[PDB]
Amino acid sequence: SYEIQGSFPLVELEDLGNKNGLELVNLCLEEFGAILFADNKKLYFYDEKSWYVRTEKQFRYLYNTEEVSVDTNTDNLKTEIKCYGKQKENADKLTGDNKYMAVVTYTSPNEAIYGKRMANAKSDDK
Amino acid sequence: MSDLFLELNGKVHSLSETFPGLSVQEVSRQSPQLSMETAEIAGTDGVIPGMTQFKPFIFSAKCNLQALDIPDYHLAVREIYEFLFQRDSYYIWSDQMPGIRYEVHPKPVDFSRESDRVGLLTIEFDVFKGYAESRGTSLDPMTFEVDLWQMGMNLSNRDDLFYVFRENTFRVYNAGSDRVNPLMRHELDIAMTANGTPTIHNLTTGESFEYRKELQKTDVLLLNNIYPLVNNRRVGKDTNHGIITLEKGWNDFEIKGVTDVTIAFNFPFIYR
Repeated sequence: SYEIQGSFPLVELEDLGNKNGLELVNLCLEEFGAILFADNKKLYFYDEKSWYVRTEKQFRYLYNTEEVSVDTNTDNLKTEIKCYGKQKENADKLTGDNKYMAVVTYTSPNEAIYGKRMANAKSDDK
Repeated sequence: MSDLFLELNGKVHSLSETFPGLSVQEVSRQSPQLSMETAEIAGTDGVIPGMTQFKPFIFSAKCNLQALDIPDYHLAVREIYEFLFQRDSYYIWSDQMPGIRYEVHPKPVDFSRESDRVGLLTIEFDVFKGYAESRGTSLDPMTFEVDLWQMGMNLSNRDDLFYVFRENTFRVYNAGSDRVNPLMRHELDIAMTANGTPTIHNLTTGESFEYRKELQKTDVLLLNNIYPLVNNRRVGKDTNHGIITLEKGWNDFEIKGVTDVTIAFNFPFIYR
């Protein structure tokens, strides 16, 4: 049995089905951004707001912690991206970005701290 | 003469009194175990030391048992083994320095049977906290009632040592051998009752604790260890998560933001 506790957006999907229960549950978690916790055979699906509960317990250095480690990676630090929408019917007859009705370049504000770091273009044809 | 007093499960026993045949010959303590981490840099001389710590040390008491006969010897051995080895730590002290006690766990010992009724032994106790402490807390009347000698002067006779204050600026005397720090799992309680928005400043150590809500005289703010409570409720989200530590000797405290303040410090002294 399943229970839902929270608010989630609508997601458009193609030919849903032909999968086991766990695959569909993982798909739900990845798409709707839910968090799954199971009371034995009863699966509760929360959102970020209703999952975490604030507590007065705290982690203090030299008091109840021994080794603290932070791993930081900046191999994928990108602040600019170019994306293309669907493809026009007269794609062969057209040239350049005119092949797509939707072409947009997004630049994050964090560029002001890191400069322009543009990544490989991603294409969504839907 | 000498004796060893053991406080356990809320009762105080004398080692020479619980077992009539046992007599404590000599009492001694190990030196503080200074542990240090050293890092070596290639191309440079010497080492760089990390933050020092104090490992658990050993309090030793050499004694002898003079039983009436062989069955008495075996019975006394069993009784001593049953009494000494409990599953929880207990406090010990000696008549030579009655004002200072150690919270210890028993160590393995071996009876050296010399004759049919005489056996020498050396009871060792692990002081696992790495320090000694006074027989009571600062607010405990027992602490300043038995004996306490510091730099050749007796603290049990000083009349200027107070730990309950009614003003906004005052001085608190920590008579221990080092700084009291709740982050080091030390015991330190601060109880306050006032009106307004409290703010406590330790100018000697330059520390500060502030509570960002109005307070009333019937509301008691208690800082114990690393947790502040208001009427026995954790309210850490409404504070600055400040920790107040007491340095050696006199610490100058300033209270701001409240009036009609009554503040009490309850903590035991720490001796190396």
